[PDB]
Amino acid sequence: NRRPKEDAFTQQRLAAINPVLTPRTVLPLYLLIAVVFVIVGGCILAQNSKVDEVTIYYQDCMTNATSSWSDIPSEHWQFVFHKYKTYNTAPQWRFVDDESDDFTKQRGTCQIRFTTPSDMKNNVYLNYVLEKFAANHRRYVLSFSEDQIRGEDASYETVHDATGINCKPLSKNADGKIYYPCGLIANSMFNDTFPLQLTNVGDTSNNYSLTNKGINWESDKKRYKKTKYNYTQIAPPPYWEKMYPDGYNETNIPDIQDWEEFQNWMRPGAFDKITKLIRINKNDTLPAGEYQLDIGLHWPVLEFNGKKGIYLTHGSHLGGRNPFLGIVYLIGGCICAAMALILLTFWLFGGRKIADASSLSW
Amino acid sequence: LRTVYYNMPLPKDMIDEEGNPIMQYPRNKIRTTKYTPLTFLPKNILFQFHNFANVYFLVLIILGAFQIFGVTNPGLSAVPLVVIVIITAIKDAIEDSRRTVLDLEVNNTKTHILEGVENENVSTDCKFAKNYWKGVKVGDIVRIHNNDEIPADIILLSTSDTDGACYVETKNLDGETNLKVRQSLKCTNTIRTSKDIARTKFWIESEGPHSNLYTYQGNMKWRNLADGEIRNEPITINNVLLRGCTLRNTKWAMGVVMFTGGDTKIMLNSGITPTKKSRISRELNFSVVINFVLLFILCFVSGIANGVYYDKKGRSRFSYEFGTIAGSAATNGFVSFWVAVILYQSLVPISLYISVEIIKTAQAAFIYGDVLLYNAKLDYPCTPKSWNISDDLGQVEYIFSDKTGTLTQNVMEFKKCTINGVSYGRAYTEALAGLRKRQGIDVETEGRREKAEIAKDRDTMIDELRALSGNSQFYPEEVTFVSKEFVRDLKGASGEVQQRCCEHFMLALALCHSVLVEANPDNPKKLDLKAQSPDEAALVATARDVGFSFVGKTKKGLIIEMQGIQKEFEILNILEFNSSRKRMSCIVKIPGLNPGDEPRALLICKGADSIIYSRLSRQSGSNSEAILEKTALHLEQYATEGLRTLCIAQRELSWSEYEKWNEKYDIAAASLANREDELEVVADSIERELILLGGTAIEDRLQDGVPDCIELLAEAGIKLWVLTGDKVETAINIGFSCNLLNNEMELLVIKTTGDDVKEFGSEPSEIVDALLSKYLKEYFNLTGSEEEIFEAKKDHEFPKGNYAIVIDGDALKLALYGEDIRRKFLLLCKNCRAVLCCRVSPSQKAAVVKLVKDSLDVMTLAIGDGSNDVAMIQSADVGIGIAGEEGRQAVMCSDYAIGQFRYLARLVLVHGRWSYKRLAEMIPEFFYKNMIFALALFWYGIYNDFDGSYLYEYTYMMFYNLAFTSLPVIFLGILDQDVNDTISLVVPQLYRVGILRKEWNQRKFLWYMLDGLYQSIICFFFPYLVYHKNMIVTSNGLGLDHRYFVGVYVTTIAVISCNTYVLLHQYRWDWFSGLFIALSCLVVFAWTGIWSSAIASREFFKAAARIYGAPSFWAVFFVAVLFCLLPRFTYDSFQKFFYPTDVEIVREMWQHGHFDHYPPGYDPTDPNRPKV
Ligand SMILES: CCCCCCCCCCCCCCCCCC(=O)O[C@H](COC(=O)CCCCCCCCCCCCCCC)COP(=O)(O)OCC[N+](C)(C)C
Ligand SMILES: CCCCCCCCCCCCCCCCCC(=O)O[C@H](COC(=O)CCCCCCCCCCCCCCC)COP(=O)(O)OCC[N+](C)(C)C
Ligand SMILES: *[C@@H]1O[C@H](CO)[C@@H](O[C@@H]2O[C@H](CO)[C@@H](O[C@@H]3O[C@H](CO)[C@@H](O)[C@H](O)[C@@H]3O)[C@H](O)[C@H]2NC(C)=O)[C@H](O)[C@H]1NC(C)=O
Ligand code: BEF
Ligand SMILES: [Mg+2]
Repeated sequence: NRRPKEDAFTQQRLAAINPVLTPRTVLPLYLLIAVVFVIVGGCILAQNSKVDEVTIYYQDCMTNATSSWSDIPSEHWQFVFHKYKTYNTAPQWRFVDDESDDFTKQRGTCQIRFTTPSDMKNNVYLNYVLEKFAANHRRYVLSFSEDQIRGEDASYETVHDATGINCKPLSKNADGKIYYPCGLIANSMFNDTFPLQLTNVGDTSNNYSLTNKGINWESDKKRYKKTKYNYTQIAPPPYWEKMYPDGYNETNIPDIQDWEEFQNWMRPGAFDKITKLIRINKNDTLPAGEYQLDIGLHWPVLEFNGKKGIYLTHGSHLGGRNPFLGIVYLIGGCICAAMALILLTFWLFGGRKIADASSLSW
Repeated sequence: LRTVYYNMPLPKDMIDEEGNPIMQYPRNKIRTTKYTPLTFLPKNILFQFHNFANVYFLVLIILGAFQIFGVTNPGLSAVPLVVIVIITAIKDAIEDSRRTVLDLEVNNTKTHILEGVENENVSTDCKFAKNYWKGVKVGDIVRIHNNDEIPADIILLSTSDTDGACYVETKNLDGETNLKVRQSLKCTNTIRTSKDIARTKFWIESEGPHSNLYTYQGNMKWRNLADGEIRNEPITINNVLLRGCTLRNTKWAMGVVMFTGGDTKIMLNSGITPTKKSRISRELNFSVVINFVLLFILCFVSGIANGVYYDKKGRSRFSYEFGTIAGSAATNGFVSFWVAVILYQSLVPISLYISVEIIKTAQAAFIYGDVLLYNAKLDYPCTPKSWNISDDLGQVEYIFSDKTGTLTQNVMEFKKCTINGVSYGRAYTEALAGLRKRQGIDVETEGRREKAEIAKDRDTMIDELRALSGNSQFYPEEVTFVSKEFVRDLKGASGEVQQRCCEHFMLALALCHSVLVEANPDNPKKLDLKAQSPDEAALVATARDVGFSFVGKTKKGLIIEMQGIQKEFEILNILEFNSSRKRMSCIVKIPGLNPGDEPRALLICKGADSIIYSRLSRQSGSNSEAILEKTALHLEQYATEGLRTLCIAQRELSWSEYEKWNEKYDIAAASLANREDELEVVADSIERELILLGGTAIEDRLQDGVPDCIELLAEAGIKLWVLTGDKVETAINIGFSCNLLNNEMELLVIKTTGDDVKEFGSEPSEIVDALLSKYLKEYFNLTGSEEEIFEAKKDHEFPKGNYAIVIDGDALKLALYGEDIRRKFLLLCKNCRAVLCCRVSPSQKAAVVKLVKDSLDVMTLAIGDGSNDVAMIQSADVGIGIAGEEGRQAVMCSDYAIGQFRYLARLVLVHGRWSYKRLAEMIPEFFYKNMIFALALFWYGIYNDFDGSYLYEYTYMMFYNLAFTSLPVIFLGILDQDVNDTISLVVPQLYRVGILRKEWNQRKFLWYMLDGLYQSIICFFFPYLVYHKNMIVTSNGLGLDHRYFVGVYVTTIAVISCNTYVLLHQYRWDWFSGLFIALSCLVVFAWTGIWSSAIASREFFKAAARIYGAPSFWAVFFVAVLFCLLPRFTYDSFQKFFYPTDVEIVREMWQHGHFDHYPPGYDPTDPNRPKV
C-alpha cells in the first residue's frame, strides 16, 4: 500500500540527548575550562620566559660604523637573557669597505661582535630578519615557475603563459635566454653572505661552526629537483647578474635541490616582518662568550627605509619568544572564572524556579 | 458572445482557414500546475533571480571574465552558479511533474461522447462511444451517467426520467448539502436514444463565460420540422450542469457542451497556481542587502587604502618589484576596488540558495513520510505539493476554513426527537464543552450508548422486512417501548396515549417526504432510499428501523410496511419543500371506519421550527398549549448542541372542507400561476391551525477530531474563520457543534435587507444602503473603538470578547467595497471570537483572505475541499486540500493535502512549528559561518597594504562552504526539534513565537553578523599574534611563515568554532547530526592530510606534516576556539537563567518528567486514542 515506512529515521525518532542548560551543569563547565587554561598558560609563560634571543639590526653599518670597533647604538640591538635581565653590554661593530666591489649602494663587510652571557643549547638557529620589505603583494607572490621548481626544462610558453602562477615580469632577457630561477621571488633573493662559523673572539680553534644544511625541511627535496636545462637555454636572473658575471657555464648551473637558502626564499613571508633560517648547528652547545659575525654586505634596504638584521636563538616547542600564548590562556581562564562568578552571584540573589515562568499561564 | 452550432455547418463567420472556426475554444484540460513545459526554463530562472544574491553571482562572472583583474580560470568560476541553477530547476520540475500526473488522471476519466461530426473543431453508427475527458470539445453531446462527475458546462437536453429532471450534487461548487434539481429543456425532452439525437439539428445562442455560479443566460434556436420557422427557447441556470457537479439519482442525462477548459465557472473562479515564495525566503533578500553594504564598505576601505600605498615613496615596491614607475597612479582606487570585490566575493556565499532549498525539499519529504499524517481509509499519506513553504506553516495566525466536506463528513444522522413533549434520543455528540471542570473519563458513556443500541436492536425484533442490522440504524434510544400492550389482554387500547403518539409520529416521518425507491443491486431483497435532501433520507430510514418500513410508491399512494402489514395510504396532495416556504406538507387519507362513507383527510406539515410555532392552533381545549413549553424547550436544547431541528405538525380535516380547499387548489394548478403567489396562498390557507406532534433533530456529522483540532489551534493563538458556501443557519449549527458559538455569545448578525449593491448612483444621500455602515458603527460601541487598525496589528491576542460575526455574503459584498468600510469590517471581525461568513462566492472567500493578508501583515492558511475553495487556497499563503474518495481540484491546487481535517493540528503545530524554527535559526547560522572565514581575507589586507593577495590556498576556499561546514547547517535545518512531537500538541502555546515573529528578525540577523564579525577578529589575529613577534612557530626553527600556512591556522579555527557553534544552537543532539558534525570537523584535517601529500599542492606540499606536527598549532587552536564560543555561550547562559523563552521552560519540565506519561505519537485529536 501507500503507508510510509516506519523505521525511526523517516518518523524523526532518532535517539538523542536534548541538553538543557541548567546552572548545575553550566557553571562547573566554566570552572573546568578556567582551571585548565590557567594551568596551561602558567606553564607556557614559564617555558617562554626561558627563551633567549639575540637581535642585531645591521642595515646602517656602512654609514654609522667606521673602521674601528665602536658600539652599536641601542636602536639596533636587543638582547633577552632570562638569567641576566639587566644585561646592557652593547655589541660592537666594524666596517671593512672593500673598494674593489664597485657597487657603492651596499658593499663591503660588516663585522658584528656580540657577547652572550649564557649558553644556548644544542640546536642553534641563525635567522636573518627583514623589516619593511613587502614579500606579500599579489603580483610578487605568484611570480615563479612551478615547472622549473620541479626540475623541468620548461619552455617560454610554460613559464610566461601559465594560468595563475607564472614568471610574468621576468621570463627572458634581451637575446632570449629564459631566466632559470625566474619571477620576482627568485630574482630578489637575499644576498648577504653569512659565515659558516662564529669566530670566537679571544680564542683559536674554538670557532663555533655553522652550516647551510638542515636549513629547510628534508621533505622539500621531493619538490625542489635538479634542473634539466642546458647552459645554452638559460640565463641568470637580472639581479643575479653579479654573482654570475659570465652567465651560466656547463658547470655553474645551481642545483636548487641541495641549495636550501634558495628554498627558504621561495617560501615568501606572510607579513611585513620576514624571518628565515640561514645557519644552523645541531651538534654543539654555543658557550657563553664573545663571538663574531662577518656579513658580506650585498643586499640593499635603505632605499625603502627597511631594516635588515640577525636573529640568533634557540627556540622552544612553540617556536621563538612570543609572550602572546601564555597571556591569552591566562586571560581565557580569568574570564571564564569571572563569568562563572558573575552568573553564580546573579543566581543566588536573582534566580527562578524550573517549572512555571511560562507566559502562557500567567 | 459565442454561438454553438450543432449538426449544422457554420455560417460564413469561419474566415480563419487552416482550421475553419475563428473563436478557438480552449480544450477541456485542467492545469493545476506552476509551469507549463514550454516556459518552464524562462520562468523558473527569473524566480531564482528574484533572489538578490543570484544576480550578484551573475555579475561576478561577467566582471571576472575580464583580464583587467586577472581572475584565474574565468570559465571555471561559472560552474558553481550553473550547476546550482540546474539542480534547483530539476527539483522544481520534479515537483511540477507530480502535479501533472494528477492532471492525467483528471484528463483521462472516460466520459461518453456521441460520435457525430462537430463543426467547432481544430485541425492541429452514431453511438455514445467511451471517450476521454480531454476529448470533450465545445459543441459535443455528452451522456453523463449515474454517480460520475460532469466534464464541462453542459446545457441539459434530456434525462432518463420523464419530463426531464436531474439531481446534481453541488457540494463541489458550493457547500450545499442538498441535491439541486436541474430541468432539461422542454423542446428536446423526448430525445431518448442515440439515433434520436443524431437527427436533431439546432444551435445555441449563448453569452460569455461570466464566472457567476448562480446566473446563466442562453437561447436555443431550432428550425421547426414541417413548418419553416425559428423557435427560440430560453436557457437559464437551472437548465445547466456545471463542471464541479455530480449527477445523482438519475440513470443518464444528455446535453450540449458549451464551456470547456478555462471557460467553466470553477476555472474562472480560480487562477494559475502561484509559486509562493515564503516569508523567511522573501525577507532573506533584505539580509543579503546587509551583506551588499558590508561588502561595499570593505571594498571601499581597501580601494582607498591601496591607492594611498601606491603614491608612497619609500617602499620596497620600487626596488625589488618592477613597479618602478613613481607616477602612473594618483587614485587608482577603481582597479584596486574591484580586485577586492573578487577577493571578498565569498562574503555572500554561493551555497546560500542551494542549502536553504535542500532544507525545504527535505522538510517536505518528512511531512510526506510520517504515519500519523497517513490516512488509512483512503490509502493516502500527506502529500506536500509546494516543497518550499514548510516554514510558512509555523507563522500561521488566521485559518480560513470551509465547512461542507472540510469541517463536516457529509453524513446526516437522525439522533433525537420529541414526541408529545417527551425527549426521545440519546447522543454524546458534544457534551465535551465541559473539559474545564469534569474529566474526559466519559468514554464509559460511549459504551453506555453502545449497549443501549444493541438492547434496542434486540427489542425492535418484530416482523420487519428491512430491519437490516445496526449498520443502517443510527438512532440509539432504548425507550422505544410499546408499553401496556400484549401483556394484559389482546385488544388493549385504553390507556397509553403516548404509545399512540409514538406510532403516529413515526408514521408521519414515513409519509411526509419526497424520497423515492430504488432496488440495491447488491442484495435486491433490500432496497435503499434515493432522496433529494439527506435530512429526509435520515428521517425515512429511522422510521424504517423502528417499524414503519416505507417499501414503495404507487400512483394511488404509498406502501408502508407498518410493523409487518403493508397498509396502504392514499396520497391526496403533495406540497413540495421550497426555499421560500421552508416547509413540506403532505395531505394523506385516513381510511373509513363507517361503511358507505368517504372518510376524512389528514394534513401533515413539516418544516422549520421558527415558522411552525407561528402556524399552530391557539383555540384549543386539549394538551395543545401545555406541551408547547416542553417541545420549544427541547428544540432550544437541540439547536445549541448543533442539530438541525424540524417540527412536525398536523390537522385533521373534514372531507367537505378539504374538497372546498381542493376546489381552489385546482384553480391554482390549471393556470400557470406558480411564479405568481396564487398557489402559495392556497397552501397557506390550510396551514394555519395545527396540532404539534413534535420535532426531530439531525446531526450533520463532523469529521473525526474537528472540535478537538479547533481547540488546539485556538490555544496556539490561531484564529478560525469559517467561510461557508451554503445557508446561514447551517453554519450556525456547525458553529455550535464545533464549539465555535458557545451558547453565551452575542451573534452580531449583519443581515442586509435591500437588494441594492453599491454600483450605480445614490451619491449625495442614501436611505436603503447606509445600513451596513450604520451598525458596523453601532457594534463599534460595545467594541468601543472607531477605526484605528494601526494599533490593532500590534495586537495578536485571540480576543477574550464573547462576540461572533455572522455576515450573510450579500452583506459581505458591501463590507468589502470601499477603503473605510473594509477598515471597519476588519476591526470588528478581528475583535470577535468567531467569524462566520455564509452564502459566500469563491471570489469572496479569496477576498476575505486578501483583506486580512493585506491590511494586517499576517499569515493565512485556508483549508478546504471543493472547487469553490481553490481561489481561497491559491490566494492565501499556504493552501491545504482535504482529500476524499474522488479526485478533487482543491487537492491538486493545494500546497499540502491531508486526508482528514484533524491532521491539520499535526501538520501546523508539529511540522510547521519545527520548519519555522529550523529555518529561523539556520539562516543566521549560515551567514555567521561564512563571514568567520571571508573576513580574514579582509584582515589580512591590513598587513599586505590591501594589495589583493589571498590568505587561503585555493582548495580551502572551494571546500569550506562545500565540505567542511556545509553539513552541520543542513542537518540543523532538517532534523532539529525544539521539543518532541507529542509536546508540540500537548503544549500548543509554543506556537505563539511564530505568530509574534520572535524567532526571525532582522535584528537577530545583525547580532549573528556581529558575532560573525567578532570571531573573524579572533580567527585571524590569534594566528597573527603568534607569528607577529619573530615569524617562527615551529619547534625545529624551519619556518611556517608562508601565507597558505597561516591560512591553515585560520581555517581550522574557523571550521571547528563554526561546527561547535552550530552544535550549541541545536536542541536535540541526536546521533545522526552528532556524527556528521564530527565528520565535518574531521574532513578539514583529512583533506589537507591528503592534498598536502601531493606534488600538485605547488606551495603547500607538506602542509599537514609541518603544521599539525607543530605544537604552536595546537596551542592557538584551543584558546581561539574558546574566545570564539565564549561570548555567545555566556550570553545564552545568562539568557537561559534570567530571561528564558517559553520553549526553554517547557524543555525544563520535559527533563523533569512532566510529559513522560504520554505515548510516542500521542494525538489529542484522535477518537481512538488511549487514556492518559
Ligand atoms: C541535466 C542532467 C539531468 C540528469 C538527471 C538529474 C537527476 C534526476 C533524478 C531522477 C528523478 C528523481 C525523482 C525522485 C522523486 C522523489 C519524490 C517522490 O517519489 O514522490 C513525491 C513525494 O513528494 C513529497 O510530497 C515529498 C517531497 C519530495 C522529496 C524528495 C524530492 C526528490 C526529487 C527532487 C530532487 C532530486 C535531486 C535533483 C538533483 C539534480 C511525490 O509524491 P506522490 O505521492 O505524487 O508520488 C507518487 C507516489 N506513488 C507512485 C506511490 C503514487
Ligand atoms: C563530512 C564529509 C563531507 C564530504 C563532502 C560532502 C558534501 C555535501 C554537500 C551538500 C550540499 C552543500 C553544498 C552545496 C554546494 C556548495 C558549493 C560551494 O560552495 O563550493 C564551490 C565549489 O565549486 C566547484 O568548483 C565545485 C562545484 C560543486 C557543486 C556541488 C553542488 C551540490 C548540490 C547537492 C544537491 C544534492 C544534495 C543531497 C543531500 C545533501 C566553491 O564555492 P565557495 O563559496 O565555497 O568558494 C568561492 C570562492 N572560489 C570562487 C575561489 C572558489
Ligand atoms: C642582490 O645582489 C645584487 C648583486 O649582488 C644587487 O645588485 C643589483 O645588481 C644588478 C647588476 O649588478 C643591478 O642591475 C643594474 O642596475 C644598474 C643601475 O640601475 C644598470 O645600469 C644596469 O644596466 C643593471 O640594470 C641592480 O640594479 C642591483 N640592484 C639594485 C636594487 O640596485 C641587488 O641589489 C641585491 N638585491 C636584489 C633585490 O636583487
Ligand atoms: F463542500 Be466544500 F467547498 F469543503
Ligand atoms: Mg463550503
